[PDB]
Amino acid sequence: FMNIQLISPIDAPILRQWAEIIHRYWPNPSQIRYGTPNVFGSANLFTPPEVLLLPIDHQPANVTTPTLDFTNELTNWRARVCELMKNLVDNQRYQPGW
Amino acid sequence: TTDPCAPVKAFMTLANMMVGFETIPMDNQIYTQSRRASAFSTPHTWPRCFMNIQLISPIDAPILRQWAEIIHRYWPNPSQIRYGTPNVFGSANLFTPP
Amino acid sequence: SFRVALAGWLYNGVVTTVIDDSSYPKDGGSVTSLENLWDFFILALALPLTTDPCAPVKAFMTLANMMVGFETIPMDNQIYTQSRRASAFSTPHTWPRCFMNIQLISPIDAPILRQWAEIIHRYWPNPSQIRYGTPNVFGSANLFTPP
Amino acid sequence: VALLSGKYPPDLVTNVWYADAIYPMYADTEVFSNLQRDVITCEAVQTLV
Amino acid sequence: TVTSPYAPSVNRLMPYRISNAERQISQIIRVMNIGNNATVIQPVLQDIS
Amino acid sequence: DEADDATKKQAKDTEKAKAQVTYSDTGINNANELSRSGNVDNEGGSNQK
Amino acid sequence: YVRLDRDRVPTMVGVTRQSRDTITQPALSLSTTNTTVGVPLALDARAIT
Amino acid sequence: VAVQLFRPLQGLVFDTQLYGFPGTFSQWEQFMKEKLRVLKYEVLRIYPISTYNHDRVNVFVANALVGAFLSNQAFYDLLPLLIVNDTMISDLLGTGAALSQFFQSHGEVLEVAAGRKYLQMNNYSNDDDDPPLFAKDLSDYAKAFYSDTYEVLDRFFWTHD
Repeated sequence: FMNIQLISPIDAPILRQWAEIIHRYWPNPSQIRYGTPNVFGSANLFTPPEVLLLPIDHQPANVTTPTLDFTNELTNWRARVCELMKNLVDNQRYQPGW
Repeated sequence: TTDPCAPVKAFMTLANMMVGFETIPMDNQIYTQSRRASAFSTPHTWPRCFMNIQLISPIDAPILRQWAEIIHRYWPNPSQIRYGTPNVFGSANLFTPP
Repeated sequence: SFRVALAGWLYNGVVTTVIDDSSYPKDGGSVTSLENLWDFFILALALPLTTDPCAPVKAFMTLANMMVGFETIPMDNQIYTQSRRASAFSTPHTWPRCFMNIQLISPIDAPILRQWAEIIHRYWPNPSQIRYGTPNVFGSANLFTPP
Repeated sequence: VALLSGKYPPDLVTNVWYADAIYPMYADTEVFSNLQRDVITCEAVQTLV
Repeated sequence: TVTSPYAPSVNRLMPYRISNAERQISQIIRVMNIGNNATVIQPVLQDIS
Repeated sequence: DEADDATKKQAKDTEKAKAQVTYSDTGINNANELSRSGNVDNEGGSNQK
Repeated sequence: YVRLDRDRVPTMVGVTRQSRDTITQPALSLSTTNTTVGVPLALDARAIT
Repeated sequence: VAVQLFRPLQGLVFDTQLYGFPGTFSQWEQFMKEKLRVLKYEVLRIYPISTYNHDRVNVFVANALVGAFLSNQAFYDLLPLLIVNDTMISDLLGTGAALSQFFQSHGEVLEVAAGRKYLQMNNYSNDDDDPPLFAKDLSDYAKAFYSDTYEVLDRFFWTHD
């Protein structure tokens, strides 16, 4: 899993694609800068004052009338999972079984 | 319908169905490929993609390009017909010739 | 309310007439709502008849509040934000520098707010004065004012 | 299920929605009350030492 | 948004503001109480939920 | 209290239960305004007795 | 009255008892405790319009 | 196996699947040539060259416009901001005209995402003699915080992790 090249691209193609997807399209952190340190203190430790950390990325909304879009990281994740499953279901070693 | 925005509302009606299947560039963030098709009722809201047909890429999104071409080509053409008589009744119509 | 508006002009020095909060848009408001648009219209036509030191600031800042998320204006400090209620602008020390100087409002990012600010700075009613009573035989109880 | 199913109100604006939802919670005093408890704890530890 | 008066005032006593070392010490003590119990930390997650 | 009393009496003057002109609950924050009462004497003390 | 000249907008009104050639305890009159110039009064924008 | 992107083409911040590049150098070259030729005519239409010839161009706005058009995402808003009035950071601060993925406003410092410098084709197989891409072929390798003064940047990074 650490070194993707160990997985053979000709014997484990689908699992190789899964590992590549994990490495490329996994969520990445961000920060949001909460609170005020003037009146209240900075009770956070191991981190700079006045900040969170998030498991996923953050892009502030530019408009106040939200409407649907698919230009999203957690949507790309789902799309990649769906494409991986499609590749799984159309495979010469697995297609004729259905 | 006599609404002067039916040509753009038809294109937006098709575009809103396949959101994420094919995407086209659409002006501001507020009026987007997912914005309700009935909100395009004014000339200022006509997308530049619908104005200049070349903006729709015919590789990833051929269906939208073909639909825009069909709208631009096969939309009905206005005409006229003579009516009434001005000899005794007179012509009460205005902004148009009698 | 209309008659007390005229009555308070004489007694500005001890009582100042302002507009109640309920007359403003209910929840800050937005220009996407017809009710909020009509509330702003009523506010705009009702504000000038008040003996409030800062009426134009409230008048401009109401539209600035409603138009959050559609067009922005430069702010002087990070403590405040465009989306702050116009009822809090009751003191001269809270006049935004963008409202003071129109040149800071960028026309590309605020075509409507710049026009509203220009309208307020141009067509706000000018104060005046009128001669009343008789000073020679009745004297005058006028202070901070010629008798 | 939460990821695959989720919808907004038919037409909402975030500024008004949050100006309505957050206002009730910003009228209490618990946050200001906990700081005095923190002071007393930090005083008592040093007094004990 | 909140509002504050702008006028001469009668003096008031509000000792709420504290430093950062006291906050850090209190946070350390709160982490201490939690330990590995896991029955103390469930209610707070419920509360934020 | 006297501001609220004047607000009440304005409604009686105007014949309607509710009031349009209100001397209370206006938007302006006046937490510093003071009126003369019997709580304080002439020298800055308190008239408890 | 001033329209937009913020540099000359009135903000306080007070009454003093002492002569100008003396220094004593500063006893501000109660008229200075209002955020505005005087007592706040509320109207109805709907009624005015 | 790979190409290097210069000034106008910088700013591709999304995944390569969204762009849908052909994957072959000749086909990719023709496709990009056609796309830029299409975009140039719109840029001409809004800004004629007879009038605007020596006016300076916001490189941030140019990169954002190119990336938005190639990603089919709301390019028309950035076009009024193409010309520079006073300064790049000053003109780009507080606008909110484009997506927050391209550039963002944090007080008086401007944070601009860094686009891909290298782009690899299908022939890239991590070979022994393949060019080193230096991890610049990914969408989120680095972020740039632009400001006029270094002291303001230090003050900003005091709180930022």
